[PDB]
Amino acid sequence: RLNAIDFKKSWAKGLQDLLDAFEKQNVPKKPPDHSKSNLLYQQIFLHDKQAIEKEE
Amino acid sequence: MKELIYIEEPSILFAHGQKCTDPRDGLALFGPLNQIYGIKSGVVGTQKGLQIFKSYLDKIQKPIYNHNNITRPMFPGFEAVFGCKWESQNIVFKEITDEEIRRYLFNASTHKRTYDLVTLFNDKIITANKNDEERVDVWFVIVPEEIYKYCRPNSVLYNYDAQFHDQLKARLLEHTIPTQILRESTLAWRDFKNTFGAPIRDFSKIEGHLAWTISTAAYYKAGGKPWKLGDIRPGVCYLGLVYKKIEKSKNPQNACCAAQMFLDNGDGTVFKGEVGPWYNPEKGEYHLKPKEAKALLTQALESYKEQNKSYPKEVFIHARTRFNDEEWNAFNEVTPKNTNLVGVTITKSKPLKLYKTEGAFPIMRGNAYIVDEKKAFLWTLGFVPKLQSTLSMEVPNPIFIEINKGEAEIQQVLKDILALTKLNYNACIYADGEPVTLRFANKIGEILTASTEIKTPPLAFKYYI
RNA sequence: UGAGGUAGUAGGUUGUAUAGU
Repeated sequence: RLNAIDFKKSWAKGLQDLLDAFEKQNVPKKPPDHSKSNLLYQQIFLHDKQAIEKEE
Repeated sequence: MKELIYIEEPSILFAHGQKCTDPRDGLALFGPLNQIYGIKSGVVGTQKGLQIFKSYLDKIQKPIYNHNNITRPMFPGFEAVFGCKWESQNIVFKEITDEEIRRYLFNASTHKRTYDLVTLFNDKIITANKNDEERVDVWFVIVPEEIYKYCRPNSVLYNYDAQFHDQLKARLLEHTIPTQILRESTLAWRDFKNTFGAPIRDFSKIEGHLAWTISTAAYYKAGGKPWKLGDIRPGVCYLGLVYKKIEKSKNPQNACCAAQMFLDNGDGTVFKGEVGPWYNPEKGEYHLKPKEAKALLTQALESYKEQNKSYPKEVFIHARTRFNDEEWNAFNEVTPKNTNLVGVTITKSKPLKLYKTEGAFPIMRGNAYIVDEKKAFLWTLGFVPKLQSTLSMEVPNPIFIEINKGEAEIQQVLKDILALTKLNYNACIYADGEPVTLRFANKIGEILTASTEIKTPPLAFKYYI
């Protein structure tokens, strides 16, 4: 019944796709006060892992 | 009117059988394939060198970050990225007195100053490795500012090179001792002050990148493989030939060709070439006499047999200049009939700057250009979307590959080169301009052609960079 | 790490001091 999250051929893209799940979003556990710069630097500032396509 | 065919970035294999493009980010994610249990660091220098090395390693214990880490990624700490431990304790030190330094320095001749310093360092390493009951796997000597700035050949106030680390490594080849050279300015930019005040080796915003480079070099020299290559067809050997010129005074130095061999593993099973007085530099086109050609080919073949227990079905040969036909005639007389010979020449001096018609970033790395079926232009330099910045300055310049003889698919050699150019070990970078077998070619030629006393060097790679 | 700077050679031009029939 439930959706299968891919983790087979890779783990980083599977981890970010897991992060894309609702109620498990990019916000860390509804952060009350602090300890947010390190995780945003680690993950949301490191969003780029693949390429893109365009004609130039 | 003509297209620029792109080649995908080959992913390097990491821990748990997984792959990622960037070595820094994925290495922070997964880690090394085979962990070591830790190594002992032997620092050779002064008390100032002791305290600055201990302070720097304690600094790199804790996680440190660069200015923006899309380009220069994070350093989470040595234990947090490699697994093997590193602490200021159990570190062996060898005393380098100022009295020997001053007595050597007061001599006017700079060349014999280099001679006596390398003799002192080699003798102290020998007397540290031949009688000490402890064990050191990696050595980290420290050179201060005054020694580096006074040992320059042209600083104005014969069988050895003027520079230090080349002949230190060359004389340390025979005893199979791995070591690393660290400038004082490299790890002590905090107190290294010029006339203005700024650090000369301004590593402030990239102390994470410095820690990345140093830690990767240390883990390479430790014995654990940092990364391997993703896709390799069975039965191919990347024989990147060196033709570093040798200038040992007035004797016939001629050609001192060497090679690095890639068969199934990232490390290069390097076999030394001959001192080799043949092919007078009037004919300095850097060809090969047939007998040394079959010697080198047989060396590579039996290396493949001893490391893979089979015959290589294909041979890659890399060089900078072109190839003749008699050397390939001598080559093919010893090859098995099912083999294939490919000789690819790599050049850089060809001027070709593909300017960007409009935008804010130049041509990326990996966009190749095909001229013929045997020669092509490959862009191993420039922008990459993962790092989100270029690796070059102004406009990058591509490499020009050329299959001299032997039939092959140009896409196959293009992908092989693009896979080869992402294994830089001494510098922890995503990619470089030249391929790794050619980037390390200058280093291995300089080391193997600095001391003539070496006959059969250690063919592992850890004693060179 | 990429663009400038010096020595001089890829491969065919014509000046030295001999010798083929």
